[PDB]
Amino acid sequence: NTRNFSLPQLQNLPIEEARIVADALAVHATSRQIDSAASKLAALAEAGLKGDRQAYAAYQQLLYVLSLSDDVATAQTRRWLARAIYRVEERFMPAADLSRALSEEDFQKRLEQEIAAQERHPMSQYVFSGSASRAQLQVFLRHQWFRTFRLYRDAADLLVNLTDVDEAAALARYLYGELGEEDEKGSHPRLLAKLLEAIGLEADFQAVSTMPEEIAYLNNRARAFRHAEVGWGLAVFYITELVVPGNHEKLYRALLQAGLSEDQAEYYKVHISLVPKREWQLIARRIPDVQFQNAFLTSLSQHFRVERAYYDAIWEEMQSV
Amino acid sequence: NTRNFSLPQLQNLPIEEARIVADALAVHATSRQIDSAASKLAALAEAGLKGDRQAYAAYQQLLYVLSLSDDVATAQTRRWLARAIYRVEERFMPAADLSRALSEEDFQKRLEQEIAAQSRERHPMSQYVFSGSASRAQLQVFLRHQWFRTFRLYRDAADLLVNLTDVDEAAALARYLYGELGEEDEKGSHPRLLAKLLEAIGLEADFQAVSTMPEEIAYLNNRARAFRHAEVGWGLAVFYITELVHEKLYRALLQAGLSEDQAEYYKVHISLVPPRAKREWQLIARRIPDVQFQNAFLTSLSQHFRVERAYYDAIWEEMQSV
Ligand code: NI
Ligand code: NI
Repeated sequence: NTRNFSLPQLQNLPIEEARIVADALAVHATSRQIDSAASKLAALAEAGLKGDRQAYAAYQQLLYVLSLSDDVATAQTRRWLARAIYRVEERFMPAADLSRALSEEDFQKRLEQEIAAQERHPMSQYVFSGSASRAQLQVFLRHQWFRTFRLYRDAADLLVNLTDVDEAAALARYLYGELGEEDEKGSHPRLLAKLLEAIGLEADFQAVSTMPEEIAYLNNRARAFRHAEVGWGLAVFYITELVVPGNHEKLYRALLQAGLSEDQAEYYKVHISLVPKREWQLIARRIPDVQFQNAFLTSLSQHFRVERAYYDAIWEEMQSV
Repeated sequence: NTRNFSLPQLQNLPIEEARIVADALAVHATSRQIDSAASKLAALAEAGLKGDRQAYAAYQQLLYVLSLSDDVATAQTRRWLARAIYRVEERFMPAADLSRALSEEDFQKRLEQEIAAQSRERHPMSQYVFSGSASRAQLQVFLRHQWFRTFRLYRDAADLLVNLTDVDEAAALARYLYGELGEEDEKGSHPRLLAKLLEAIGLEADFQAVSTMPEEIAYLNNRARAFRHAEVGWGLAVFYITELVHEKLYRALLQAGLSEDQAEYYKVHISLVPPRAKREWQLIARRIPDVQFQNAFLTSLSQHFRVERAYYDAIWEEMQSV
């Protein structure tokens, strides 16, 4: 099916830029049609980020179609257009702006300070404790699907930009584990699908979010993993790998409490185990470079801002059911 | 070093078009500059493909810089410009042009015929090495070119992985990449294993290697194009002929004086599992009934063979000349 292909999604977006983008993605699009789309998308992002709420929603939805549709025929042009948007977004976000590199120590300290200081979101705590209702746990898991199901593709984009063969090898090991090792039935998306199904939810591999904060989270994560300055991607990769085994263990026990079997909750179990590291040298190697430090730190801050708004919205939805 | 970065490479190319390409790679390149570069590149490629031998050499040199340079900052714009060239190349290349899909039996027969016509095992380069006829110097020639084929093959496979939207299919390419990059130990990646072999015969294994052989450049440009193509039939064809369908070289190296450890690169690829038995074959088998897939696949295979033959011929001529 084609529900998450670019053209069906654009046909369903009742705004002027939808046809402009569709024309730019057509097989015989001209350079003028592509440039017009890029200009207009950049202008739209700028208005949104300046406070035009309709322009914000429109550019976010368009970026979601551009960056995350599954019709590979249009992927190169879609990513070309996404960059016109990313260039604007990156001008608006608070930048680390270091004139000189932090010491390996002040750098590692800044990371600890960001992390620890501001995972005990009141929602996580509610779920960890075993207090969530069926409907509330279903809300949580529907959103877990969106975060998990195509994470491996974002990691693959970083793999492509790691020119050093040993560094590519590290990402290839990550991907191999994430996709089930020798058995694709055990890929992490498929593990999570088994869990959703155990609690009466469908796990749609063509899922398209309608939650603004989830869209912004997925859009930011794809941007970060695809960025030509791999500091952006390494920041998201780092924080995900560091925090997952801990959250996933508490989620595992909460799910058992909820009446899921050990086999049904396997998704959360496997992360306690496989993720606790070798990938750290990718970061440690680059720490002396201030430009890597600026990208990494800026990316980390931006990730936290979008993640916080996303978790807040999930908590709100859970509270409303 | 920046020997395989785009701008240093363009500086070494006396071609007028090289100046306009370099300008399109600037941080603040305008749409006008990038579009002008794309038009000039497409016109150069077209002239070359219509028999202007200088234009042909020039566009291949430019494509090699665009598609295979290692400065990631310029990669997105470089690949955008490479596609302007690719569209021209695909327009001029001989194509399968099936109106109706072949049955799987007839598709298989055509593959068998194409492979038999290519007769890779009887190429003079191959026979010369298999027969123990190569001196140390001729062996070095052979291995310097093996390096170019091997050292970044995993990256072309990664491009295909990115274009496989089905999670099960991506999983298959991830298994391939894992094996190619040494599984749990990066010291055992296949490029590193080949590096060990080059060193054992007194050659440097340069991860920033830049070819000066026109036929090698054509071969690498084509392989990258095929594996990056949005129609995965193109990349599946090259994956098939490379990985689905070394022992003879392994034997020849041992009989020449190399140890099993030095020649490990060729041992790890020895297999007797038929192509249809490999799990990756299902990527192809699933798509066979689609005529658009067959056309991409058979076009890609035919083109790959033509560039591979010209390249092996060129290596053979170099080996005879040393
Ligand atoms: Ni996982
Ligand atoms: Ni290999």
